[PDB]
Amino acid sequence: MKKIGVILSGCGVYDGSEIHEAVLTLLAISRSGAQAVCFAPDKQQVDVINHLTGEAMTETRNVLIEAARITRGEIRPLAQADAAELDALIVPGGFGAAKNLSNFASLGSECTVDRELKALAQAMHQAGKPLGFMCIAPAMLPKIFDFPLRLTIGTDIDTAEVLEEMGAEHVPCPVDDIVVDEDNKIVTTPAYMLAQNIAEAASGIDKLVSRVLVLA
Amino acid sequence: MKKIGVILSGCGVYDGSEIHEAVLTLLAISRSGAQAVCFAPDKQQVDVINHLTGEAMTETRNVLIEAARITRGEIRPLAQADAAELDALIVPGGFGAAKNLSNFASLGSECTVDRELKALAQAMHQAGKPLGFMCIAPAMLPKIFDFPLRLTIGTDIDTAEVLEEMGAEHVPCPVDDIVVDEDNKIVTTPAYMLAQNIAEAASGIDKLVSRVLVLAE
Repeated sequence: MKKIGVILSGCGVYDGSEIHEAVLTLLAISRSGAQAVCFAPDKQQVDVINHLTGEAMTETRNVLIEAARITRGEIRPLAQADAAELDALIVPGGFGAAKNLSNFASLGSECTVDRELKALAQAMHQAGKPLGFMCIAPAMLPKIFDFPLRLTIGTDIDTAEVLEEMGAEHVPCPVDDIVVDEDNKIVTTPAYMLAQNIAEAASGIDKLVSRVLVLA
Repeated sequence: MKKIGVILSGCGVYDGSEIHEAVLTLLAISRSGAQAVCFAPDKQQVDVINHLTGEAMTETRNVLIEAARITRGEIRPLAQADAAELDALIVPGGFGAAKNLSNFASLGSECTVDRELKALAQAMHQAGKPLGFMCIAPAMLPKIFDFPLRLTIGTDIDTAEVLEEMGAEHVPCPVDDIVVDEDNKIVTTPAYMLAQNIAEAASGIDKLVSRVLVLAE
């Protein structure tokens, strides 16, 4: 039974993990007979967004407490993740990826990544285990790995430019396909960077999870 | 495309809509070539639960603002739902169904259902449009319709008895099947009342969505 670590960043596209992407990732893992082992950093969200209006709210929420809603409570602090107990790592998207897992949303090419996440992904890569990042999550890759990688965030020219400025080789990719850095076993897919509906998002995520499991 | 109204009650199993059930419902609607039209009542949730610990929190949240998370902002107040603009209605589960869409959680067989939801369900049924309820959501049916209905919440002995006490014909049903009251076009399935994992929940939910869509066609 393969164990796939799934890293969340809250519960909702604007301040945490993209709910559809996280649930579709869990569905693909389950359908394939693998076990999803979910984590999230135990810290306060950088903000709380009203998803009906798009505006910031005057309240505070904890990343892990909120991410527990997506997993029905089956989640642990990211501090408890151990690369030796996992076969693959997948990071769904959502703005939380650029706000809580890193500060890419505010720093761009000068951002930094959550230290527990960075250490975990580096340990996974040193053991030859596959990583899967989607939507805006791939933007952290050039800050986790100090070596070039072929990746994709879809087709957005400005975002693509920022990734190239960070040293990555951006590869344009439609919503129903993936980009793989074969030598480093890193799989990326655009998901909601381009998906026009949930079925579209699911086609790319299903392909990403499948490739990650094969690599595992 | 058929317009399928999806009613949400918050964002999370313990104090709103079951997130996997709501997303799997949207996935099946979208994959089947139909259009999801989402709503939630604009009112404060009865409670806020820390899903890591299961403990009640000392904060308050709005059902609609939280349900907007599941729908990427694509949702309206339940007051704006118009039966004439919809072809079918589906209510995902989660404890929010028993707390925000009704007070089944605290009143059981003496509960009442959100007035807007009841009215919208009655209007759809009067027009011969199908309804789909899953998990604990079918517990509201005896309080929406004043005639016996064939439905299921799975196999829970206690809950089944409460439904029979409310006048329903409770039909034991596994996670991968559905129960349909054919004369009234009502489709129910257990989802997380029994699912052990998300693939199991998806199996029953896809069957319910497919039957609702056939009934709407």
